[PDB]
Amino acid sequence: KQYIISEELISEGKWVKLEKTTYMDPTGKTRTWESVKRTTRKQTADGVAVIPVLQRTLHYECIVLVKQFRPPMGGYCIEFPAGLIDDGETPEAAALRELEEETGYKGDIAECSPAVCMDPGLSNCTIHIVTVTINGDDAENARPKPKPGDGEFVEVISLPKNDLLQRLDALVAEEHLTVDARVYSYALALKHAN
Amino acid sequence: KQYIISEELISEGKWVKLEKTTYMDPTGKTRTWESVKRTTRKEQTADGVAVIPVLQRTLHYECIVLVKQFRPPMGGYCIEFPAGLIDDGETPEAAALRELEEETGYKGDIAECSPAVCMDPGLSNCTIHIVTVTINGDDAENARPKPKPGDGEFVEVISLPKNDLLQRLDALVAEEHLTVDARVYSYALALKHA
Ligand SMILES: CCNc1ccc(C)nn1
Ligand SMILES: CCNc1ccc(C)nn1
Ligand SMILES: [Cl-]
Ligand SMILES: [Mg+2]
Ligand SMILES: [Mg+2]
Ligand SMILES: [Mg+2]
Ligand SMILES: [Mg+2]
Repeated sequence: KQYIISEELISEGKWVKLEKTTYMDPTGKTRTWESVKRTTRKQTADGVAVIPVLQRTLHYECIVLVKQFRPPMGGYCIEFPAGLIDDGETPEAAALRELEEETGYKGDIAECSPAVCMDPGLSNCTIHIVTVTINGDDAENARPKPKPGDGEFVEVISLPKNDLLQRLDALVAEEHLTVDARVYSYALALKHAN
Repeated sequence: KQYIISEELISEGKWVKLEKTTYMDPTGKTRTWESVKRTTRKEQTADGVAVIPVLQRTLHYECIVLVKQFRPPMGGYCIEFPAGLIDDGETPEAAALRELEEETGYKGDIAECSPAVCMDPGLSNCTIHIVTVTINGDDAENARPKPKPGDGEFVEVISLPKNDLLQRLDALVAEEHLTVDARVYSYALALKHA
């Protein structure tokens, strides 16, 4: 019943553009929407985000997250490791790459989502969420070597999976950080399960 | 270590703007970022709310109440938690209960409310509160709930059992052209991983 008629470019930067989308509403009346798109997509999706489950024997299972300065937020955020998928890279390969770059961990793929939307009222941005396990007892994960790209500046924060939401709430209370909505949604469901 | 130096307006729409952010990197070098922001945030603790609505009915498994709508940025239909922007002077809890009623018909009860969490922090400053709400599906108020959509809102309700949420979302994605929201997928994943 609803569909795009046309798009008008409002403004294009190097990395993002602003568009005005004309669409047909289900009554048959034409309407407009201001939308953002990245300029970088080719690709199943813009990005991957990695849910990294760090498994060490005789330890709690942890979820590995990253803290970075985020210029649109004007502050530090706690997020799943993540980045844009390179042209001709599969989402799986992007996930293992980004996790290795951002955390130094070498992980194994468990599952991969379809493309999911980031903020569909605002943007067309999509990611694959990739669940990866990390065998923390393997020598290659003993002293994990994070390889920042140019201008990345990433702190690794591992939190126990069994208490994730409480630990995130503490960091927020004590550290004036912003938690990512997908991290927080995952932490919620861990508590809400059963 | 890192902070904002300046924020230059590039293009301002009615609803969204593009900015050139200048910031200090942790090597002490000045850099830039193209950032997105809404034009609509005043003194609210966040742009918006998304509601995690847990429908509870005696001798039923608990459902997560989701909504499906056309999203012009995506050029298609999306399945999301019920959500909307916080009106000026409105509390996040009031916004969540109001949006839930407007989008689904249901009258909920507040369970918990997150701090402001970031939607897509590499792209935008957009934040929400994630508000968990229980819906007493045994109350006659919630028997034959009718959405009260606003002008240009056209929302379908989809309630799926919590205990099978990921597979039920996969089956919807298998059956039509639609995208699942990354917060919903995240939450459905954690329900599986717990
Ligand atoms: C980022 C949201 N953009 C919007 C919202 C409403 C309307 C009418 N147009 N554009
Ligand atoms: C929406 C992403 N904006 C960006 C990304 C990278 C750089 C250097 N600048 N701006
Ligand atoms: Cl897992
Ligand atoms: Mg990244
Ligand atoms: Mg990286
Ligand atoms: Mg809405
Ligand atoms: Mg609404």
